Amino acid sequence: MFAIVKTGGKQYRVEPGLKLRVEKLDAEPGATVELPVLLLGGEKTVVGTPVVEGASVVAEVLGHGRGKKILVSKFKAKVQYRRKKGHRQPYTELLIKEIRG
Amino acid sequence: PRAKTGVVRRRKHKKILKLAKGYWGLRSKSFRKARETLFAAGNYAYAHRKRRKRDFRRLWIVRINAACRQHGLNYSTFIHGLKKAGIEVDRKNLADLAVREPQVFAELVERAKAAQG
Amino acid sequence: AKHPVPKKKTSKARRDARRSHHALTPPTLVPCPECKAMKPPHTVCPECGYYAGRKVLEV
Amino acid sequence: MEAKAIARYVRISPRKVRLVVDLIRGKSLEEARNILRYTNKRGAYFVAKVLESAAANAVNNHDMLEDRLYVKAAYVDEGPALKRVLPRARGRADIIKKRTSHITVILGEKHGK
Amino acid sequence: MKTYVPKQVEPRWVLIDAEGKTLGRLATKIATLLRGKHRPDWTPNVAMGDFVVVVNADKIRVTGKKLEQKIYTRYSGYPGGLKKIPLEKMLATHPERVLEHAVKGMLPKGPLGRRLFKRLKVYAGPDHPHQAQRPEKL
RNA sequence: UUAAGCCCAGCGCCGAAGCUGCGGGUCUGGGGGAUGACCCCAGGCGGUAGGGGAGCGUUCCCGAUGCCGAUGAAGGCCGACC
RNA sequence: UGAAAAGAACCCCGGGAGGGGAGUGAAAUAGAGCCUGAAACCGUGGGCUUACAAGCAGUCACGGCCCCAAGGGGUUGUGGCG
Repeated sequence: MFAIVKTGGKQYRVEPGLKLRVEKLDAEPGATVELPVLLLGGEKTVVGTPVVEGASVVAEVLGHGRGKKILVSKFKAKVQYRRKKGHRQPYTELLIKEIRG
Repeated sequence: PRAKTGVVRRRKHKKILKLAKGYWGLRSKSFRKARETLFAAGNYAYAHRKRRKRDFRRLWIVRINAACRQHGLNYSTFIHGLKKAGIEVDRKNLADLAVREPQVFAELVERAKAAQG
Repeated sequence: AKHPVPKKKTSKARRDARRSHHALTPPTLVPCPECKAMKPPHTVCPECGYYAGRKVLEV
Repeated sequence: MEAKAIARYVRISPRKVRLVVDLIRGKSLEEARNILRYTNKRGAYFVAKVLESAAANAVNNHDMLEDRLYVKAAYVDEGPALKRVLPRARGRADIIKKRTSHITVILGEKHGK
Repeated sequence: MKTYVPKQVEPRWVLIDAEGKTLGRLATKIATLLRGKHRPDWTPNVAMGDFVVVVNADKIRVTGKKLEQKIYTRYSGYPGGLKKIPLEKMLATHPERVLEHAVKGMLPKGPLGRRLFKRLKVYAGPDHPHQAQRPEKL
């Protein structure tokens, strides 16, 4: 099956079981379930119909073994006598586990 | 109490050096030729992360367009055909459908021209 | 110390680059009759010598 | 296995001998001998001697057997240079550097099938 | 996170000629063709696109008058002369180029656009003694 | 070259570090408030000369008749870890 | 230098110098202007990479090759920006 959900002002297409980062969510615990909106069924032998925001109730079932991740970066602005290496952004990641469509 | 320079500096430099490893010449052998570089490298990355974003914006349009052009229509027309139809979707990016599962796209195209009947 | 002068330290690159053609060339020696030693071509080496021509000492 | 030599503080610029040396890098001891024997340079007489001794060692010390050995590797390093003053016109005076070299040579056994 | 990459394709050529057209108005479309700008599996860094072949060269219309009005400076020897050439010349004295040039100044400047220009294959035909799969496009 | 030029109309895309979206940071304001400085809300956060506020390291003394220390100090050389 | 000369007998290469074994020592990359031994700088070996391409030398992006595997390192062929 196919599918396209939106999260964090961004929209991804998911399948029947997988995921990566998505951006911090109040899903406080790791072992928890949340369902994000959907945008295009998936065309498979189950459907293949989109529509206006596709707010047809149906959504994706997502669990998630996460923990606010981070990452290197180093943002060094620099003009001239002006240096500001004063920046480390790791950005909080939120790993999810897509379940069913 | 005389506070010698002692170690401090050496370290302060090794750091910047590591950062500039693999660079061209003294560019990666000079406690300062390195520095100067790491500077350009500074904005370069920063300025680019800003570019990359709008880099793919375009990088996609091409696909979309050079994809739905096969069904006799302008990316221009196409899009409009959606806005006035309804579709906070596709995400110039997610118009990856035009490639993977092109039938998914097809319906969209026909869906598109529809709004302009 | 005067007029024309280097305007920049030459890069370790272009430095070596300039030497590409410096490699030495192995001498050219050959079997040599009598002794299974070596001598360069067209040469009388002080060991066996030549024929009709002197050299070192032999018997 | 391998037999080393190394003759330090020779007194000849590195660049200068590196030349005769690269001329024997990896070769039959038997051949290099001839080579240096007829290579017109000064390095010869130096790398000669050394390479000749690596041989000795190889035998006398590591029972490697002459006939089977060659030039595993060899190279040369800068030694501490001797600075000297050179009277220059109009009393300028410069420091000439009588450079110095460290010739290392390591034999090795060729094969045995 | 996503991605969108194409594997090793298979150069699907094209034979073409609309000598009833205006070079340029044509050339573009040819260039557009050259680099895979139509084929929705884009990758400006790859080098995938049609192997375009143009036959029946010249015969090309060219709007208003270029009776020496269209000059080809293009050549600058080196000592004092920048040899100029009007259209008429190239047409008579071996044409083809006429279109060729029109294509170069449409293909990107890098070793790629350089490589892409290597694709284009124009002749003063008809007759393209060089094909095994001419997929004549309209 | 009935244009890829000029003038008069119409619709639509493109497009910036602008404005929205989602997340993180920080400083002021107002309240929560069983103060806990622990969370909401609303705004601000380009920057030379300057002004103001926080911090990080170096040597030394008190802590030391102490505590680490050959089961390895100091310094050095590496590392994609925290 | 080392706690201490125990400072390298003897054999081998070499005119010598230097070395290779041997031997002392906790340690000889502690062997004598010898603790530790940073950087510039000169080398040997290995990995990736270069002989149609125009550059403040980097940055962003894909792709390939080389050491551990829903990841990382190293390199860099095009492309974008400088």
